[PDB]
Amino acid sequence: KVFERCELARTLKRLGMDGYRGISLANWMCLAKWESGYNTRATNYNAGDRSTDYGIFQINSRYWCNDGKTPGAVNACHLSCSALLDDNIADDVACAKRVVRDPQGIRAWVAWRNRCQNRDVRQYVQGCGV
Repeated sequence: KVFERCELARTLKRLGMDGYRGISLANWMCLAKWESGYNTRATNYNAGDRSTDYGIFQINSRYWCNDGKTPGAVNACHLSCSALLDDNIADDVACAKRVVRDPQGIRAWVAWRNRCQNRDVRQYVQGCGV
């Protein structure tokens, strides 16, 4: 599914993302926009290291979910990577929450540093009623 901006905003709020490990909702919105364009079925193969990023938050198979074909991988979220390609993001959110629990936090995603860090991210949630 491709979420509309305000629709995702309200969904992440309800799921408890606003201020999770000090991350504002506008930040999570900035991340999903640059990672998948708010698309839950997005997948990106990294030819470079043989891993794949899955879902709205583009969660990598090397550390967070199991896809079986990623060499030397771990499955920190305890999920089949397949679980992150459904229209529901309850699983994506529980895993993203796990990712940010490591020291790196949201910096774990380079796009966040390139596209969201130290920027006015309010645009992502303006007028959504969150």
